[PDB]
Amino acid sequence: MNLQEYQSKKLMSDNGVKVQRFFVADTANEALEAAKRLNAKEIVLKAQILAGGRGKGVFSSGLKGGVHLTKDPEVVGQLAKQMIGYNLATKQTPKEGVKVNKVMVAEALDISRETYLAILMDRSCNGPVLVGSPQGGVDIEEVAASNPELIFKEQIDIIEGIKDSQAQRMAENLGFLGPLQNQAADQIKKLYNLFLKIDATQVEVNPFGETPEGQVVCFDAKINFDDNAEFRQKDIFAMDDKSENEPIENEAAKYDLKYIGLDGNIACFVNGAGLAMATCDIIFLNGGKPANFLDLGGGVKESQVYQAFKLLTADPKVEAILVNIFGGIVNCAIIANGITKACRELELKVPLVVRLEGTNVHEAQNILTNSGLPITSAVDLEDAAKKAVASVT
Amino acid sequence: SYTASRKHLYVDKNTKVICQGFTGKQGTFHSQQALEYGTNLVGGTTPGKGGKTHLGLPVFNTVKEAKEQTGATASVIYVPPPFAAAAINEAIDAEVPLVVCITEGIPQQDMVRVKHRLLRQGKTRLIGPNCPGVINPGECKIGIMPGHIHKKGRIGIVSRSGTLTYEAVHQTTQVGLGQSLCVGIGGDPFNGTDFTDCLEIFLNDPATEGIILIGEIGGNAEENAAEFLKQHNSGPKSKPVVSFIAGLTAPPGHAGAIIGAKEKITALQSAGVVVSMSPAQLGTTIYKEFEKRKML
Ligand SMILES: Nc1nc2c(ncn2[C@@H]2O[C@H](COP(=O)(O)OP(=O)(O)CP(=O)(O)O)[C@@H](O)[C@H]2O)c(=O)[nH]1
Ligand SMILES: [Mg+2]
Repeated sequence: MNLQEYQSKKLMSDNGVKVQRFFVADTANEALEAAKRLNAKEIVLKAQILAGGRGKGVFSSGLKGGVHLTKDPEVVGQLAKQMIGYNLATKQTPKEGVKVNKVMVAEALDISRETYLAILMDRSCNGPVLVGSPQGGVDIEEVAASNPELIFKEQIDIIEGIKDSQAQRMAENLGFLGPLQNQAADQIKKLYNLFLKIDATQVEVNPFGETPEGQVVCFDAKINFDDNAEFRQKDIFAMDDKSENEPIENEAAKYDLKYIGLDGNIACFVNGAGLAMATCDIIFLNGGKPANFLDLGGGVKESQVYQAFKLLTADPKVEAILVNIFGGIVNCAIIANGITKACRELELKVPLVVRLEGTNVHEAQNILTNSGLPITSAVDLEDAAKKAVASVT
Repeated sequence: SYTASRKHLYVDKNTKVICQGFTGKQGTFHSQQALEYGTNLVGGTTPGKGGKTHLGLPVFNTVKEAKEQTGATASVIYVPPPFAAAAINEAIDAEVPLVVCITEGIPQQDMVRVKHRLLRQGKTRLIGPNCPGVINPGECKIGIMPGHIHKKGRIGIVSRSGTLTYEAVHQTTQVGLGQSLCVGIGGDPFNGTDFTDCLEIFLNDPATEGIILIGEIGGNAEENAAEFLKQHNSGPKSKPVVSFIAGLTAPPGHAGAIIGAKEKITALQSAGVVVSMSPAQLGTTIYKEFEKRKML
């Protein structure tokens, strides 16, 4: 899970990390009301998108930058009108872009030096690792590829925690000299402690800046949170806007159903992300375009099989539903009655191709074939795919 | 080293299994399936229910208690995520040779700490978490995989995907090859067993003549598996390796990039792996590879 910048920034300040004073506005004229509310020597305008690369990204209006800097609150309302509502297409967004619904007006600070710092769990590094570079700001991946020697790594022992010798060494490799070395090392420690506290998979600060007054500040923050830790990060996961996701995605999540929309007409209902992708893969192989796949997860409950049909059919783009359940924890005959019951109780139009191979399949297929419902059973994955592309004629 | 515990991945009919989370909803169902399939399930554990009887088997409060009473050598975990990591630790403390954690949803931080200790010992071998388990067809089934689709055979299957593994299994049985050993390593980033761990066992198992590797987009696990096969599998006793990478048609911070299906397929092929582009042709591809090499 990912939060906006104005949400991560708050978490950082509450844990001793130095960040910029900020305000968020939903309109362009309100961004002017907030720019004046700062009482700032300068004001920074930052489009709020969960993707990175705002600096050199262009909007659908002509504005060449998701980030702008001005000294007069009157210019923010003009630039804010060129941000809110538009898609911001950057290096890491879809070519169509992402609609910008919020913008950040913050007490802008001067940046004497830009560095890159990141804390994340990395499989190869076997646990947390500090990743930093003195060549921070804007493109970090460019310098990471050109000059690998400018990337410094410090593997942190999850048990011992971050030691002083490690924070000092990283701070020195990032170029923090004089009294700023111990100040940066202290921010690195508080960042790592925050990284562990919020069950983050990645805390990325770019630029890990250095003001002329000698204050180490995190100017931009991108915190990625472990979805598995939501049960112990309730306050944080409540902050998830959910607005940047399709409404059906949020609706499927209500019933413990993960939805991934696609540009096709054959909806897919599968148990297992790996199988769902394989189902989509084999549909292309036979000329079809899957409209989406609704991953069911191991936990099957006859209530969500009823719902699953509801969400897929809610989208008019769905011209067919492919059910592929293989090796579930619940008996197939139980899923067979939930499918029929759902069909009977919902008046299904789109053709329905069902493949069941879990436990007690012989009875399940009989429940479907002898139901008098528009249900054609499938034997294997290839059969269901070929039968799904055929039903879209 | 922890690699010394690789051997414990190859369960057999003599493996005596206990179920952590025995009386739980999941543990009951899959424990019944394990007994009906012929697995030597000799009890389980649930805190506060030691002494009671469950599925005709004894219930214990702790894993070590169950181990000294039943001589168990393998353990399967269905404990919920908040306490599944501690359940793995309880088995490592008891020095259970093989631990299989089925539970999905364990915080990554918990598994980072678990794997930290796991790598510093060599007595316990962990499979998972968030995995379907391991099965020696006909001899031992530790996990959630449907048993009826398996049949003891000649193809060692390793899969990073869940239910997708069953497709490779069902196909290898229909083509008459069957499976020697099937291992699901799970879909979590921090786990006790990776591709190379299983490939090592396959390449040294006489019963395993062919290998199927099921993968998907994300990370570099498939890339690492390729490098492993390039050096150790290229030779006179090279065993045919087939693979399918899910998400070929799937659509697409900076720290992860600092330290992609197409790259995986090309990497596996460079090591000699025959990559089936269709998820339904894993059995036919390996079958014809056996035919090319006069292995049938
Ligand atoms: N003077 C000043 N400049 C700023 C301030 N905030 C951002 N900038 C400048 O604008 C740039 C915008 O970068 P930023 O939005 O943080 O990141 P990005 O362009 O999306 C690239 P990445 O995703 O890797 O962070 C900064 O690199 C810096 O040069 C500020 O408060 N004051
Ligand atoms: Mg940034």
